[PDB]
Amino acid sequence: DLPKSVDWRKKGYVTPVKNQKQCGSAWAFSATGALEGQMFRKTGKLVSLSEQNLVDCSRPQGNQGCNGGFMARAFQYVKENGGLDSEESYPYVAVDEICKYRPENSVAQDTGFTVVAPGKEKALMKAVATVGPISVAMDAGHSSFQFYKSGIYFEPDCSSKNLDHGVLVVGYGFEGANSQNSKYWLVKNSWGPEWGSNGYVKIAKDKNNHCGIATAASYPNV
Repeated sequence: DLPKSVDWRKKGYVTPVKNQKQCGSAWAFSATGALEGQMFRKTGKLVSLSEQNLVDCSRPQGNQGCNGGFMARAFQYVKENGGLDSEESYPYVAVDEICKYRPENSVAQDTGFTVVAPGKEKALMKAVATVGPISVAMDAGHSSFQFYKSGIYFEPDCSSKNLDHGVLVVGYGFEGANSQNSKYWLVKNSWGPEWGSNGYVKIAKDKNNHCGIATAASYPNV
C-alpha cells in the first residue's frame, strides 16, 4: 500500500545540494542528509548539519575523514558523542582538521540507526516511504556517472556488491502515466548543484538493485 511516488524535497526535509570538493567525505554528506531529514520530522526545523564535525571527529568509530568512511559509523559517532554541530557553527573546509566539536552548538542527536534488509529494493521503497530520506552506498565509479547530466541512469558496468560512494535517497518515482513504467530512485549527491540534474541523479529502480542502492541502506534513529 506504498505510494506510487515519494519526494521528500517537496515536504521540506532536504537541504540544498552541498559539495564535498576534493575530499573523500561523501559518507559524511550522506549521514548529515539523513539526520537532517530525521531531525526535521521530529521538530519541524530544517537545520543544515556539519560534515566537517564528522570528518574531524569520528576516527575512533572507524572513519578515516577525507580518506573515506561509512554512514553507520557516523551515526555511531553521533550517538556516542551525544550530539552533532550545525553546518554554520562547524563549517566545511574539505581537509582533515582538529576535532572542534562544541556541545553548545549541537542541533542533532541519534540513538543509533536502523538497517534496511540488504539487497531488497522493495524494503528500501518501504523505508523511503515511511521514514524520510535514507542513506545508501552505491557504485559511482564510472565516467558515465561523473558526466551524468539527465534522465534515468543505467550503467552496465555497475556493481551491486562492491560500492564506493555514499549518497541519499530522497524519494522514488516513475516517468509518465504508468506508475510501474520507467521507475527510478531520486538520489541526492554531494558534488554540488552543478553536477548532474541540479545535483541529483535518477537511478534506475527495479532493475536488479542497480549500482547497489539497496545493498547497504540505513537511517538514524532520532
